Amino acid sequence: ATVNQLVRKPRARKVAKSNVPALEACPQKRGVCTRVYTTTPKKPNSALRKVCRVRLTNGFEVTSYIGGEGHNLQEHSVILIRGGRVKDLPGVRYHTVRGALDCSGVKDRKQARSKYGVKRPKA
Amino acid sequence: SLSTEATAKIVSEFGRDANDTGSTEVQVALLTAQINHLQGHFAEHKKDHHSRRGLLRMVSQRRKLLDYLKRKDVARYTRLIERLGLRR
Amino acid sequence: SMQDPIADMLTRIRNGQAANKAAVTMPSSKLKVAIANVLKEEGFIEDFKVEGDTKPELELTLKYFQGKAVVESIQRVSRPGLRIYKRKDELPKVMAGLGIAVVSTSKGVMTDRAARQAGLGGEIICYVA
RNA sequence: UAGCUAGUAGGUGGGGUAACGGCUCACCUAGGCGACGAUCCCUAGCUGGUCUGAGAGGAUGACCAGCCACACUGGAACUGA
RNA sequence: GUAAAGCGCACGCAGGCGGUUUGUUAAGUCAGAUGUGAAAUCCCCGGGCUCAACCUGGGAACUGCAUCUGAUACUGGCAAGCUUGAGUCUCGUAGAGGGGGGUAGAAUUCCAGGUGUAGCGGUGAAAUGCGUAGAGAUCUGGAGGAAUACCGGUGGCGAAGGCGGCCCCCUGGACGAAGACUGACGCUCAGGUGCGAAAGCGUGGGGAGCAAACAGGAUUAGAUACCCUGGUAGUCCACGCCGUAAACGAUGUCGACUUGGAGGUUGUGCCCUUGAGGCGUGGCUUCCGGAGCUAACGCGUUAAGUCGACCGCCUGGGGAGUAC
RNA sequence: CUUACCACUUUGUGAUUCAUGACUGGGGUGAAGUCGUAACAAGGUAACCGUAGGGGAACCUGCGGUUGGAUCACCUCCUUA
RNA sequence: GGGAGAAGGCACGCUGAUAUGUAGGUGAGGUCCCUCGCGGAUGGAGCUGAAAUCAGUCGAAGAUACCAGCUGGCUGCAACU
Repeated sequence: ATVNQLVRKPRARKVAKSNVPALEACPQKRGVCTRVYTTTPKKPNSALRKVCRVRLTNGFEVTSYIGGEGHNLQEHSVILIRGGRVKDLPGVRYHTVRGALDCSGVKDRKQARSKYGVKRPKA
Repeated sequence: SLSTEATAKIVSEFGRDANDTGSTEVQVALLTAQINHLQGHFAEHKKDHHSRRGLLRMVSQRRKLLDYLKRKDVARYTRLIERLGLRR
Repeated sequence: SMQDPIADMLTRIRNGQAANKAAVTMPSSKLKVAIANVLKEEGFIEDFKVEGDTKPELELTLKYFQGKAVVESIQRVSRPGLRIYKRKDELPKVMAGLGIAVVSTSKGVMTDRAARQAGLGGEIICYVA
């Protein structure tokens, strides 16, 4: 572009936006679950993945993933959520922090323990 | 373009006694006499667009040589404009 | 219209140099002569004359070290509009000082190496390499 | 978001400040500002600095320090340097 | 260029840039100076706390602003020039450049009349149609309206879209050959105003051919289509309106520079012009190809090479050239 | 007490922006739904662009435009030809 | 062109001053010109005289009576007089 032309209407760096709407641009948020859904994934995978719909404190309502191999979660329970885009599930951009609030952790992991929320077994 | 015998008359009257061709006043007088001739042509020939392009070339050109003349001798320019009857 | 004629002067020299011509001719002006004088003194070009002084032309003769162009490449920097100016200490080193910048200072058109010994900044015309 | 503005714009003279000044007035007179983006809306205390980056640049204004602004909300004056 | 990306094309104000010479001023420009750029947080050299973080002394930094002093190479200002740039004059040349009027032939059609008999027309084949009320074919005469064979060619002209009978009238642009004249009047261009293939469009005329829509026939499993028989708007003129395009070279303008070959085409210098021939120079134009460039194809002196100036434009796909 | 300016308050009118609504236009997306192929092979009528017309829909059709189409790709051999 | 008098709101008496009645219109004698008197210049008597601002003042109310449009939103029909 001409230097005179760039004087007249300057370069504008590419328009910025987040891949996590809601939260509040901060790493955690609480919400109460409104519904829990078992749901299927998009096409090369076949599984039955576990999801909750959660109403965040801020009054956005978002669909959040429930990691790990067991969950005790029920509708109308308070859980803490953290960003994370689940590639398979339509519209799921957030995860539940298993060891926080009434989410109650994953019993019996012995390896990736502090993901999820498992106390040291030998303490 | 303007008639050869008329052209001899134009150069004679708006040039000096050296009988210039290129002098700025003389070019403007020649354009003007052609614009006035053509302005009679585009009375009847309303929809002639390709000759109108040549008209806008003469008018634009004169307009440039008038800028030149006013940057040089303002006495000569103020004189020329009224002697050829330009504007209001 | 030929908007910068010193830009043209250098470009004849590059195209000259590329096509293995002995000599390159163009209209002259005092600045062109002064530039050729630095190039001549720094050895990029053998000689020049100014001739047809009723309506000038400058012709200069190129050098080929051994089957390969003496200039590696030459570019204009103080192009119209942009007009880059350098302070005495800023003064740019072209190609680890193996090139030259041709620098219009108030003590004349000169090479950077000598401009630096002089302690005098100015307008940076073109760099050679 | 392309027109905005008549105490606005200029002058004259009176009142007013600690002081210059439509600061305010009453004559006057018609301008001023504006695509070098006025006006209108959205967002924001500002800076030295901090982060980042080879640099240019980009993001930012925790803390330390300087200035501004606020003091339950809107408004006013007093006393006093 | 084809990946997203050049405005459809022009003129042109504000704006950006400005051949060449001298003088001069010294704005930008650079060099020096002084005041300021608060403090620690940065940086280098020190010091202390057992090391470090940390605290800390001195320098440098804070690239800037400011005024005084200087320099004149550059660019700006200003004054006077110069002439290659750009403009201008006479003489000529080529062409479907534009606009307005007239006119001629061939042909499809229609009406009129003569002859003349049973199919004609159509396709892959067919049917609908037209025909025994005399068609088709064929001879004569008239009517009308559009187009304007061959010539026509990679041709030519045009800002682009575009323009082909012939004749006159008005008029634009280019190019040459020599002489002369003005003397930077230049280049580019946001906003802007201007110029349309096409179908569309308003009002008025016109309607011969073609022909969307529409109909009938056929093929098809359908078949709103292909093919066939008809046929309206339209196309054509006059004047006015939104300015769309694969509006192209998918390539923005102007200018400089950089090995050629073979051809078109038009001015033009020299030749017992003596082989549709030889030498010289400009203008446009086209196929080929070298250096170089490009991812590649490919471009290549008419660049997509080497660069200059100014403008447009692009920033993953869909959504969307859509919504508001 | 009094006139002066002045907050709150009031009443009329519009703009903007967020929420929101019977309902409906168009878009996205779904581990072999219905109907027909439209494009890609000159894709079985060359494709595409523009604007009018029509249709269930891909689309067809008139008009003008391009190659971003490409098939034994004609011409003076005539004596071989 | 309109809708539009959209809607909505403020002001309004009397008296004094600016001016013992202003601006404005009227144009006497008076003075001068000349084809020379139903004449022109002419100066400005008396006459008439709008509206404003500024001050004051009275009542519950100053278009005081009479005489002066009820407004706006959605929508059927028919261009309209």
